[PDB]
Amino acid sequence: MFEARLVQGSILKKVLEALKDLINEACWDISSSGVNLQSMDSSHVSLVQLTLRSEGFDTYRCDRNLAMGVNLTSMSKILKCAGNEDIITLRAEDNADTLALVFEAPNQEKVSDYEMKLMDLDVEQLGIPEQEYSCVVKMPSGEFARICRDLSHIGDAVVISCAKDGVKFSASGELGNGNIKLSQTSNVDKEEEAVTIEMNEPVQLTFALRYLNFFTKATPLSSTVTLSMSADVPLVVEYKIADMGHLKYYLAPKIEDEEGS
Amino acid sequence: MFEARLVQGSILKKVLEALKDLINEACWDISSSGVNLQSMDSSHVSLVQLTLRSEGFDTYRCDRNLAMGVNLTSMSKILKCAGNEDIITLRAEDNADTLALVFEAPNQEKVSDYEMKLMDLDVEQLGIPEQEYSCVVKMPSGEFARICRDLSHIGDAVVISCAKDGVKFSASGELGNGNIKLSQTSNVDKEEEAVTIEMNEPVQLTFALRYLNFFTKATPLSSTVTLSMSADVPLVVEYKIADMGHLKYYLAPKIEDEEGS
Amino acid sequence: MFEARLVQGSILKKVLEALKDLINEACWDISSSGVNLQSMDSSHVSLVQLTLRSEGFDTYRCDRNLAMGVNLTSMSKILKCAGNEDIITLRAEDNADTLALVFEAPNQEKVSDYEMKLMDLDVEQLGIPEQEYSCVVKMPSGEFARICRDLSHIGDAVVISCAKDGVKFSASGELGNGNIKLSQTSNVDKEEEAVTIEMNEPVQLTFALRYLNFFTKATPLSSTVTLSMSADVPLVVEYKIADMGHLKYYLAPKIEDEEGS
Amino acid sequence: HPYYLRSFLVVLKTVLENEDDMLLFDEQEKGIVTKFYQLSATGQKLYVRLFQRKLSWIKMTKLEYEEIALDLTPVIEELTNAGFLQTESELQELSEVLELLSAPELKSLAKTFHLVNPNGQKQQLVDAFLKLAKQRSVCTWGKNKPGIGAVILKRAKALAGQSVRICKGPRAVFSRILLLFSL
DNA sequence: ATCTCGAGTCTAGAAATTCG
DNA sequence: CGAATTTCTAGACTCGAGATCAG
Repeated sequence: MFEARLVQGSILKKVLEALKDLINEACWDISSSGVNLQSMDSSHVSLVQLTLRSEGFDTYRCDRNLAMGVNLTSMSKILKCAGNEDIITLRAEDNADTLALVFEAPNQEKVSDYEMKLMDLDVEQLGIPEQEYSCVVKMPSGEFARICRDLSHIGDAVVISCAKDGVKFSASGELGNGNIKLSQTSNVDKEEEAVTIEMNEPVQLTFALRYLNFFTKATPLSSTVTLSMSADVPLVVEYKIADMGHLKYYLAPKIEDEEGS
Repeated sequence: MFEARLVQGSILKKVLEALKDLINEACWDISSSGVNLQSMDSSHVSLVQLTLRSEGFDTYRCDRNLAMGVNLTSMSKILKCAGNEDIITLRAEDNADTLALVFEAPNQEKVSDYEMKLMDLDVEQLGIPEQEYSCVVKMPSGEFARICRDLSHIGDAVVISCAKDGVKFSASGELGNGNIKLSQTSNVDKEEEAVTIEMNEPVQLTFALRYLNFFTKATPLSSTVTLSMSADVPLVVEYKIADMGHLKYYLAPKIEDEEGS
Repeated sequence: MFEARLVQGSILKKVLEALKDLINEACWDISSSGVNLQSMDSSHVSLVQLTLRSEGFDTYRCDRNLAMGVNLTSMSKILKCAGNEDIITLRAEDNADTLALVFEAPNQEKVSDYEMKLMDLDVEQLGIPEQEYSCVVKMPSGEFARICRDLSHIGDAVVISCAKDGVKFSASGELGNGNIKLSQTSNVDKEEEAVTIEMNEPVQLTFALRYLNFFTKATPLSSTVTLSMSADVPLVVEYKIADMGHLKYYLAPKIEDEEGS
Repeated sequence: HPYYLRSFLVVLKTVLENEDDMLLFDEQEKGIVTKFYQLSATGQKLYVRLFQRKLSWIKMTKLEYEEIALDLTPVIEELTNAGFLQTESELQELSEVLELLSAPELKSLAKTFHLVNPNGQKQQLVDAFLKLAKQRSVCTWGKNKPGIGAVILKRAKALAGQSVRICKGPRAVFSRILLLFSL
């Protein structure tokens, strides 16, 4: 029987909000290591991964590895009902088909108990080979969200072309063409304002802006996006879930020949 | 000649906001003791009442008993145009079909004079028979509103179990079922925190959640909401309008056989 | 070539927000004196004037007079993407083919570059005359916006009449008739929170509420709005653009039909 | 005579000719067709069209038959008293009224009664409305028997307006002749 | 050949969350 | 704590889907 007690319900609320508009069914792989997820999107373009180490949960216990097919929209709707400071207590028992969420108010005056209905999903595993990237940038999440939102109004395909002084989030469209450019900073006391870029080889790619706008819904999770890209390799957008895990988004770069026609 | 000078316009604004989304027309009964509204709902299942007393009004004068049919939507639209610090001065001439609203200002530099066209309504007199109630529950209005809003997502019917260990709501739908329970308050002396429950006989009923959501629109009126119900009698939801009166709602419990279909 | 460096981008943002819902295409008569814009609206009922003196800009260089016919909706769309603390650097080459915007940031760490496609338009210059006015009223912009918004809920015919001690805005719809009177006060030291009326002869006019609601979109530009009118002369609504220039709105009075007969 | 009528009159003529046809019909079955004959040319043609249409309620505003009469109301009364037609006065079933209403009209009624999904399809609204008639009421009408569906009926009938339907009696009896012609 | 209809699709305005 | 913002929702728009038909 599986029981997890997470003190910070805001983390789960934000995760479910981030995943609600991109994935509808997921295969929650639960092991002794911790909660895991891997389910490429319904449009079959973008891949999403999630990890939650067991050390993060205040109380964790699991005997046998499981596999839960949960409707993400229903889970998001259920989690929206929970408050911002409750203690989520996910629990599944034996071989039932019910997910039992329990929310406890901090003042022990209101205990909410909810129950779900599991569904069977085919366990499809997609290989994730580790490799080395060319352009790796660590930069504030709010800046990335603002850049994507601003460029969504002009065009629909950014051209990330990491340059000598910094990134070059250019675009194009019928209205015109916006060439945004942040300047590299190193002498910053805090790490929330670092825009450090590490290069080995030059890079220049193309991506769909709708998928980037979908990706940036996970801004509240952290404040340091870690865009890592290289030649003919899917882009990796990674956030740090406090000290619990990471939420990586995979997006294959668009083909320049597609824009020709 | 009717002339009522009410210093707090916010009370009237809140009352009209509460009554605007549930009621279209009402019989604005007036007398020498204060406004006594008693109107209907279109679906013919919920009954509302209002008992604005006379001592609360700063100045009151009423020569003869009057009955007015005022379009509630129109009155709500007119009241929305007034700020939350004006001095409403409802006044109606004898058989003139005009409800001359007058809004003053705290800085006496801008006054507003309005007029409305009265309507002819078939005054149906209903005599509410007073009766004893088994379960009497009073709790903060915010908690009740949040509970109803949370349970609206899951299902549509709420099974209130007025148990002596703590009121326990329950709703079951296609997405699952979720039950929320509270606990009695013993040490908190604040009136906006007590969850005191009164018992004479255990009860268990079922009501439509849409009507409860409509009822909870009067939350800003007062912090404490009183619930009274018994076996096979309508539920009474009562809000106290300061020292000026009260606002009661009525709802017909669902039949158990209705859930069979 | 034309280059204008404006420290306060919020002024341009507010101006474009004001002009976006009333005028679609306009001609910017650029000269050494400053920026000019006269363009009757699409419905050909109201006229909009604008002037920004060259001394207002931090840096200004205009060798020759041009006429940039640009799309107002697209300009508003681009300008919305800029922050409220940027340093806009509108630029255009002597070969009039494109408009460049060089949005910056206060931290000189992120710059934005944009381009636009100009259009060729028939510059129909209308020479407005300079006439005196009978009733001139200056009063806070917030009060005017609130009055227009409140009256829009009743009818579509405002009957202004400078009464003995202030204005007498009067609407008359099917629901009722609402009279609003402002008390003339001048003893207040704060001239922003003052209403001053100067009479030369009595006047009573009529106007359309939709156009007044459209006009009131320029509220954040300035706190005080000046109204001037006379017999059979269009109403003048003037907003002072800080210390740079002014933004005038024109509206021909409604023709009072022989409804009494 | 309009084209559909003479071919229609042919059916009655030959059937009334052969002596074996009326042997399966009783006296009142021969009397109802007799009442058809004594109807006027205007009255007879009106019953022709509604025979070929599906058996359902039809709004009065939806018949535009300029070839017979610009104003059909005097003609409808002629069939109304004869028993060939029935008017909305006999329309008492809730289900019949709800399907009679148009798609946008039903949506407006749903908004007034605060339905769960006011912007659903026509079929989902009808069952919800029919289900709503089974709910209880409050002291608003006392409590002897809910009868809330009666409240819906009066509101729905006013929305629907005037309507008529072919009476089954004349319909069933008159449907019994055209088939034996096909043999 | 004639006709109505309902159903999916897209905007602009009202309401809830948040930042200042 | 009001204004601005984003998001959710009512309303109008365009088009596929019945119903009838004539032989």
